[PDB]
Amino acid sequence: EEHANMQLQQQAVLGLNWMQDSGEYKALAYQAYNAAKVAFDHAKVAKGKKKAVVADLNETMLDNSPYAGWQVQNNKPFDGKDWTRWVDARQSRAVPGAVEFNNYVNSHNGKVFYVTNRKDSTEKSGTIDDMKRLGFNGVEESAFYLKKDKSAKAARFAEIEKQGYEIVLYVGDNLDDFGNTVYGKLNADRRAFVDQNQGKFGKTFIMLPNANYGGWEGGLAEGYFKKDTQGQIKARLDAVQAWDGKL
Amino acid sequence: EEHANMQLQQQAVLGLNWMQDSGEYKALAYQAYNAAKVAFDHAKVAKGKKKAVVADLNETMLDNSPYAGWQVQNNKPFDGKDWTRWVDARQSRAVPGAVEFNNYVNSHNGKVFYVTNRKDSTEKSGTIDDMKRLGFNGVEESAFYLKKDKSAKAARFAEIEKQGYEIVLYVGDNLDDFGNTVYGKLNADRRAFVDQNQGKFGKTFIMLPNANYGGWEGGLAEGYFKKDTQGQIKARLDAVQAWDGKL
Ligand SMILES: Nc1ncnc2c1ncn2[C@@H]1O[C@H](COP(=O)(O)O)[C@@H](O)[C@H]1O
Ligand SMILES: Nc1ncnc2c1ncn2[C@@H]1O[C@H](COP(=O)(O)O)[C@@H](O)[C@H]1O
Ligand SMILES: [Mg+2]
Ligand SMILES: [Mg+2]
Repeated sequence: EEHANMQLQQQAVLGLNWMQDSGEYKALAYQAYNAAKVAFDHAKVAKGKKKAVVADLNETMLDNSPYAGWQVQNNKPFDGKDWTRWVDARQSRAVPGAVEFNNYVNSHNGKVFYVTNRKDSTEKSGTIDDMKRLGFNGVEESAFYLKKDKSAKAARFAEIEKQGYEIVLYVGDNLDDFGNTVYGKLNADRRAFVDQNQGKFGKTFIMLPNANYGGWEGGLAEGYFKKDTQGQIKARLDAVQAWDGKL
Repeated sequence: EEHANMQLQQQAVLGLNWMQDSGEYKALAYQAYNAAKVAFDHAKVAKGKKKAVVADLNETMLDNSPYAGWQVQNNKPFDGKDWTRWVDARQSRAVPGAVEFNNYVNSHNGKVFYVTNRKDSTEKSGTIDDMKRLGFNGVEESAFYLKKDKSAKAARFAEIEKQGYEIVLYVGDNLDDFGNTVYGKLNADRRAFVDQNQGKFGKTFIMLPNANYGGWEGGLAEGYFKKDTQGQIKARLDAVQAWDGKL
């Protein structure tokens, strides 16, 4: 139903306004990247290791909010085929602070590797073109670990380590950017992971804000991503914790 | 129109799910408070000054998300009279990391002052009761600078300084928690303020995420808060930046 598609996408509007328009969102991005630089400068690695930083791309270093805007305007639930066209459109923006941090790491005895679920086979060319245009240094193909057969990222982290790197910090907007332990899990387990790692945030796990999509969306209900539009609407509304209006 | 009230509040749903349910939101809160502790420990003040930390309350140290949930369920635009009842309900929660940071400052030669737009005359009793219950130390009345006649906060910051304190850092979810220079201004000016202070974030200005309300909402359009429901809906949708769907 077009009506359901409309309601589902309307639910994203206020968070999208916040991400696209607010100074507060920018401040959170700068806060993250300022903290990331401190962590990078402090980091020491094992003898014989090279210093690596692992960075997510979407909503961490690259800003895809215009795709979300298109979803709102056209009542379009997420579809990977539309996403591929968005990537090919080569209109990605940079998250504030990301280029400066990236280029600083790469010029100060580190290497940023991009571990991202943009698709290696169909989305790599647009990604690399946009990143060059946006001012990122170090965007030769070998810096990229785009999605091949698995959305979970831990195996790609391991590939980087096998190449003689020690990963000194991770940057992401999704907890699945820090490992696999809550991949595909519901939000209670994901909150628990965060509590179990409280001291790492702003140090070795650097968070960017994303109120629009992610593992937390699937985390709203068992089988969320396989539900139809009406089911996803219901899952979102059922997750709401509300005051009963009483004292 | 009930229909417009419904649409307006539906637009908050996804961001509310993110704030209420996601581990990512918790991680951002921990990141902020971890950074705040580092900044506090590093801070040195002028000879003869006492160390103060200024903290916002709502969506910085106190979590009022159930009020937002009630808005969604009842199609209720924000109303200060409803807000006062929410405060009186004494069901506020704590933002993750806030109590620990607060109590650490207060036991390590600092004092946290709460500069907040909860209302001094009608909302103070519930605020203090909730904070005691939530585990905050240092919540005697004199630690509080609740709203009296002005929503802008700079004058209250000045009161704190007049009492012999040097403010070493500010914690907030709203740029207006850092001063008055973009109070009542639109989002372009607010983004500019952030760019002009890029290096302060995560150091002397500590940001918490709030995708649900704030100065950025009013910042969406001239006279936003005076518009009717339909006008606010239009302002939000008009602010959306969308991909045109082309290459
Ligand atoms: N709104 C959305 N809902 C679900 N998946 C999305 C959405 N937007 C993007 N994606 C996918 O998630 C990936 C995230 O990539 P990254 O954050 O770099 O790992 C994208 O490349 C898309 O395949
Ligand atoms: N959704 C909302 N829209 C506008 N104002 C709000 C909303 N929720 C709360 N407020 C007001 O903003 C104040 C924020 O307080 P604080 O963040 O502590 O300065 C609250 O005490 C309310 O008076
Ligand atoms: Mg991402
Ligand atoms: Mg606040």
